[PDB]
Amino acid sequence: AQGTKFRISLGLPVGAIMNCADNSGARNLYIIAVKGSGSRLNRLPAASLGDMVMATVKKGKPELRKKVMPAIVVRQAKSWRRRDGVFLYFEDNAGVIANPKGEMKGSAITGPVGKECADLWPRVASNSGVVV
Amino acid sequence: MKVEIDSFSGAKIYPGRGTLFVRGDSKIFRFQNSKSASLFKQRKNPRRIAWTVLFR
Amino acid sequence: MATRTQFENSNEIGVFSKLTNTYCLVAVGGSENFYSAFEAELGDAIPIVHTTIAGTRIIGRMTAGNRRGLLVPTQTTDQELQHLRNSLPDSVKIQRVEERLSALGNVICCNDYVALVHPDIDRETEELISDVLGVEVFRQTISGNILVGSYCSLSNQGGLVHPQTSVQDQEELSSLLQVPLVAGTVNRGSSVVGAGMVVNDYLAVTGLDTTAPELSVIESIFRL
RNA sequence: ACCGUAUAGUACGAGAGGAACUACGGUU
Repeated sequence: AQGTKFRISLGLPVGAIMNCADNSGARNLYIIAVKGSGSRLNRLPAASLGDMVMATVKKGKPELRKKVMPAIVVRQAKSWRRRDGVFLYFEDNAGVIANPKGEMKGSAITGPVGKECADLWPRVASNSGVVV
Repeated sequence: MKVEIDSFSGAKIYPGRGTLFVRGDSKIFRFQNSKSASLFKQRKNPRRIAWTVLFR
Repeated sequence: MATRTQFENSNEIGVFSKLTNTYCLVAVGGSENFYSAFEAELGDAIPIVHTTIAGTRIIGRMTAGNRRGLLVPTQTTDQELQHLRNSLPDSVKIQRVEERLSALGNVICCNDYVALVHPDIDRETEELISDVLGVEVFRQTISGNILVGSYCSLSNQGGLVHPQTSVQDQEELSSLLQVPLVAGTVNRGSSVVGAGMVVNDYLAVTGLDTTAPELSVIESIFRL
């Protein structure tokens, strides 16, 4: 994919449970696999910010529940390295559901997004309030 | 921009270092060092602290 | 006229560029095919300023502005600001704005006469916008979306809004913005017309995937 | 060992689609 432009240590593995950053109706997501990156650590597949991941909906509205959908990791607890050298870490781990095409709706994110991510998925960026 | 001032104490920050805090509403706080950040986390205000340049 | 291009393989031109009647901002790391899309029809007419905003290259979503002024997030570095002041004409005011609803480009939608803002914006900020852009500001929602700058492409000639916007809102918005408005899509079905294309009174740049019908509506409503 | 950019929306192709040499940035 396009260079993220920052160094990332994958915070999440398959099976990790994470917050769903949007108003799709899905509260929490389970990461099944990492698709838009490829399985990076492969034996225990790992995903981090900027990766596109396949997920299943653990918690949310019944319509959403158990749906298998694609998503993008917006934030993670484990730190990142900026070119400048500063490391950035977030409060929690979260992802936003995205479509097959690669769009968000792109109601809002709520919350800030990494510039690295916005660059990779412009449409998602096109709906971010702030990008850090 | 060429010169950087600590958004906390007010002292100059040596270039190539310091940390930047992201507010989430995209506000920015540039901290010269951990001590300042620690105080801020404390929820103290720099004006209150005598040692700070801002206060003095 | 109206042209098509891509930033890398992205059709969302509005995300990586900002176009007004007096200036054009483009992301710093674009390709020749992307830059040419503007250089080829703007020529030596108006300044084409390469830039980053807050260190990012999604300058189209990170800023908002028109011929008179440009609004940039607080996190805009002094280096980027100095570079902007130097490149853009003196008649345009560059002001930092402190709002956290979303990226400036999604919260604000404007032309040289009117501007729509996120409906939850505070009064102080709404006055600042009106002041710097020297425009009339109105809190609005396009087809329910609060991210007005993301669901509305506007020039002084016409405008394009979310494809589901009712005819009643279209009629009211036309009156409010003083330009013909039509619900439509860009880049083959996208309803995010605000991020999918950039446009001013004489040129419209959209993504390579914009269909024939979609490009027809564009050069027709923006009168190109 | 891989991804990305320039090459290039080019060669090739009715069209859909869609390379390379080389030079770069980065990841694992």
